[PDB]
Amino acid sequence: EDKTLIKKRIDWFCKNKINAFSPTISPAPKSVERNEIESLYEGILWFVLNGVKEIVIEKKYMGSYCDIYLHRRLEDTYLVSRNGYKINHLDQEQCLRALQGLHDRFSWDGVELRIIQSELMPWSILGKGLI
Amino acid sequence: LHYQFADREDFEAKYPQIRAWVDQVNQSDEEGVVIKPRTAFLPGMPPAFKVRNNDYLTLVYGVDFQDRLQEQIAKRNIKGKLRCSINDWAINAKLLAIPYSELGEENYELKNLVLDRILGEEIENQLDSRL
Amino acid sequence: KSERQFAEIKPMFEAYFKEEGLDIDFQFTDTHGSRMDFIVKELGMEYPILDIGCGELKYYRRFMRRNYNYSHPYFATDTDKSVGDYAALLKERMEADNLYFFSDWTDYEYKNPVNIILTEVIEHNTPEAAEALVKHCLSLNFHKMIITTPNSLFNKYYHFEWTPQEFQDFIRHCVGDTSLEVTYCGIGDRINGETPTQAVVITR
Amino acid sequence: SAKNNTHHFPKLLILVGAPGSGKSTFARYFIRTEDNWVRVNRDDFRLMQFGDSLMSPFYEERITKMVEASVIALLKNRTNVIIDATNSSLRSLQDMVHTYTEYADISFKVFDLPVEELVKRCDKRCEQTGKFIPKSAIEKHVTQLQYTKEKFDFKPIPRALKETSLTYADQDTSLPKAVICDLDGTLSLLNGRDPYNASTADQDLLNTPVAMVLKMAKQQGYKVILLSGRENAYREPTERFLAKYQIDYDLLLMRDTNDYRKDNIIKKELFLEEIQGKYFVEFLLDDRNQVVDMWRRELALPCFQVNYGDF
Amino acid sequence: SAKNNTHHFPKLLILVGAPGSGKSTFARYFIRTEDNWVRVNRDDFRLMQFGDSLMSPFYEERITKMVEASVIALLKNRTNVIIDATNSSLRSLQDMVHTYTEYADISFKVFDLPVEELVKRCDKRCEQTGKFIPKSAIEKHVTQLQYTKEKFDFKPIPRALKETSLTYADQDTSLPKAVICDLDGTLSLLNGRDPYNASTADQDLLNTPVAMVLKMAKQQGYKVILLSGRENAYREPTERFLAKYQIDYDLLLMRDTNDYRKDNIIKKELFLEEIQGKYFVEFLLDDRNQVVDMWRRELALPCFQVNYGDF
Ligand SMILES: [Mg+2]
Ligand SMILES: [Mg+2]
Repeated sequence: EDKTLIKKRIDWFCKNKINAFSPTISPAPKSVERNEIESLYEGILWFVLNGVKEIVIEKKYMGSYCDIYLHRRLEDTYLVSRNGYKINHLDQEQCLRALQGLHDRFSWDGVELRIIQSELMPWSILGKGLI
Repeated sequence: LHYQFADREDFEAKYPQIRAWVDQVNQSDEEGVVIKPRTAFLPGMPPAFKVRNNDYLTLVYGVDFQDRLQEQIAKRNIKGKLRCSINDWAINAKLLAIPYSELGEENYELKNLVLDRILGEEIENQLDSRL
Repeated sequence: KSERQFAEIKPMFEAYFKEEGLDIDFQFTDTHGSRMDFIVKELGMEYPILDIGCGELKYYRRFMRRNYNYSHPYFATDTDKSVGDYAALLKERMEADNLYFFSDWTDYEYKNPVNIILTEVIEHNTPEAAEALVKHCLSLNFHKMIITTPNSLFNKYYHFEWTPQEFQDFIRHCVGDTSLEVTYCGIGDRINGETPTQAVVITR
Repeated sequence: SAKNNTHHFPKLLILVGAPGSGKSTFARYFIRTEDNWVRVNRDDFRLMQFGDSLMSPFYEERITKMVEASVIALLKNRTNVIIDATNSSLRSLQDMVHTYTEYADISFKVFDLPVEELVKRCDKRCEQTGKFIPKSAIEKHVTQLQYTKEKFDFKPIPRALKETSLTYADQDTSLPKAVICDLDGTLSLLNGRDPYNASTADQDLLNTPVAMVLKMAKQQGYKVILLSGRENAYREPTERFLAKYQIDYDLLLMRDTNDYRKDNIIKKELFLEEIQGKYFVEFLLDDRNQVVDMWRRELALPCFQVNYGDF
Repeated sequence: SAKNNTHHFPKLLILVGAPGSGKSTFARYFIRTEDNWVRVNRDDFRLMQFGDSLMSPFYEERITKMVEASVIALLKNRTNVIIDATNSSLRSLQDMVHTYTEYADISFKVFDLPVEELVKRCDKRCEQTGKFIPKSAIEKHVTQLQYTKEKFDFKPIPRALKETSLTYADQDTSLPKAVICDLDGTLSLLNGRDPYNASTADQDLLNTPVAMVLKMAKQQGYKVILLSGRENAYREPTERFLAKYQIDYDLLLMRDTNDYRKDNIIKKELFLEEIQGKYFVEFLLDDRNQVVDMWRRELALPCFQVNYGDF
């Protein structure tokens, strides 16, 4: 929280051309009734009573959250973490190769870059997260 | 999964199906399940609610988890994490709304938006670590 | 945690070593804190002080204890240019005040008497370079100077490190035939008459 | 030394740009990450008067006297100040540097971005709230900078203090030497008396050091002139006071009874009708702020202030 | 007479009330319908700093120096100020009357509203803007008033100039008589020289009138003591200047070379080590504000200010 560290962190957030930043995600409300501390039921219900009736349910995967700055020129693609951080400490080609499965899913007609929220596997290679 | 409910008692009816489905999300890969609204960003809404299966929770909370359940449940309080998850996403909307072209070391609206996010990281970091 | 918790336990420890040959006199404050007390006690508040190798200015923040009423300037040098920046960062006003930092000895022009603190600075550069510094200080208009270096005969309980003989020969070469009063004493826990840091009080 | 005595002073930062150029938005990030800084802002002063935008020429000059009184109060307190440039021109930009450079190292950041999407960020700042800024009013501003950008360097203006070379009025040295001394609050200490009711000045107290300048001034060629703002009605509680304290004097000049004009101008008028050109004043001894300015600034004489005025 | 020369002074209206009691809403109608009035408001100073409510002790302290700098600048200008009371707690409310009573006829309007109509417009307000005031912080305030309401009448309290009677320190009169004189800006007009680089001071100009005070005081028992904040390094362009003008003196005291502390505190230290107990000071002649404040306020000596300080 030292002013000079925040400042330079941000300076770098700006140079590295980062344009997004993850949220933390809350568990669903507990249900004492249903004897569970994060309740599937009470969670979707919460959305309902708040006027949201159209919802999705993905599977959360054991991995690190990363934002892929998927440049059309696949050489140019870099990664940023749950914080405002360029992911450089990885061999940019093994990374890029795994990233190419993805790359070929798009029409890149006048599209220079797609910013994509993703999980990296295993949680191992990047940070550790729970270890 | 994709669902639109319309009224809270439609929700009641399809719950047991939805409950049965996430019930199978149990393999070593999976933190559990996540619940998002169809629209990714809405006013005052959180991006998601996680609902972690008992096996994964056992890892965040420790091996005595089931034996200590009513305890932990009573201790559980998401009201603060939920607020940050909500504000956090609201920042991201604004960060994304900033044009990629304009990202740079003197976009002092971007610099503000970030400092904001950074501050809210220091806040959300003091919360119950197991959320 | 307290000095009267300590006072009650000290006899027990001393006795333990007495039947192991060793005549130990324990002190509560760490070795550094003993040093700081000795100097402050010895130098007092009456002349402005010159803190050579002042580092993080820990000696500065001691003389500015409100209790003491330091009614003088306070001169400081470190050749280490990271300290360089720190001092200049109290032209943030955080207190200039009476600080005067200098890294070039030709920028120190005060001609009235000072007291001089040279703590553990003479072994974070060479003995030839130590002589050069000490010899300079003894030329200056000073009242008391205190020089502090470890006593190597103590290192047996764990740049260069000097013995009491080695240190006393160093002071003699630097004072030469000038007319000073030179006094030695140990600082810190005293095992068989030997302490972990040794000191001089040179007086005009 | 001078090489080696260097002094440090608060910074004043001036934000020059047309509206929409990110003056505020920058300051918002600035005072949060740099350290000894308070922002002063004209608009926010308007809101105190419940004005949304530009108000009466009344409020407006008054709003200013508050703004500079604040920027200076902060600067004097060795606290750094950031402000939006006022008019964004040239000459008000000078008025600023004039007013404030005694007090701080002045520096500038210009926000010079184009007129057509200065409108595209002024027309997205003017619908969160209300407002409107015509692409006329914003247009006065973009070029007004462009001319003053052209004839003024926006690089630092280090604290310039400036001494007024003290030059006294030219007195005809042929005249006799004399010193002039005030009464109320200078030679005669009121001690709870009424300022305006000088009827009990016969029981005032004596400001000894001043008395001792007059008692010494006459032990030399000096003639001692007493010049009081006391109504002439009270002249014998006065030369009772004078006699009581061995304060001998040549000439007692006093306010016409029932005059009541402010005591600056009746003392100055007295000086010209009763003293000027007819005596030689070495120096004057007075006390009240208002009057000292008068002697010093208007008539350019040596005037020694004995205690505090500011009334 | 005196009964009929009467003077009038600006009004200060202080608005005493709980948050929600309609303090603002009154001022909005007041400064629009009454005539010579400007509002000062603390919250708005916060907004300048981009904080919505209650900030760092840092900002908050400074904001006060701004508020007071503003109320007074306005008051001095013969302009009426309406301001919200800082609290209801008697002593901050007293602190206000201290601060501003030299300057204006103070008056008060209390906004005494019952506790639950105060929440019912605090929770209709706190839907309006972002702010919030709980049903805790309102009531420390509502009852706080009902107590300080009881032990103070919100009576008008007309302008008070309190004349700190000029009382000098008590000196041993048997000691020798002496006058003390500053150099830079007092006996020596530095005239475009560097303030701090006094190496060329043998070509300064003579403040002729001060010289004629020293030249007169030495024509009596007075020892003439010069006490300059100039470095002793520059002592020989200095007694070059002095002899040049036959300004003979008994004792020249100067600043230790390489000292560099504020020039008041080295002069005070200079005064006590070298003058006190050994002399009787009739009066002193200095120039710089900081230093005259020292002499007068810290040491209670007669000090005659020769020209303008404020540097
Ligand atoms: Mg007067
Ligand atoms: Mg001066």
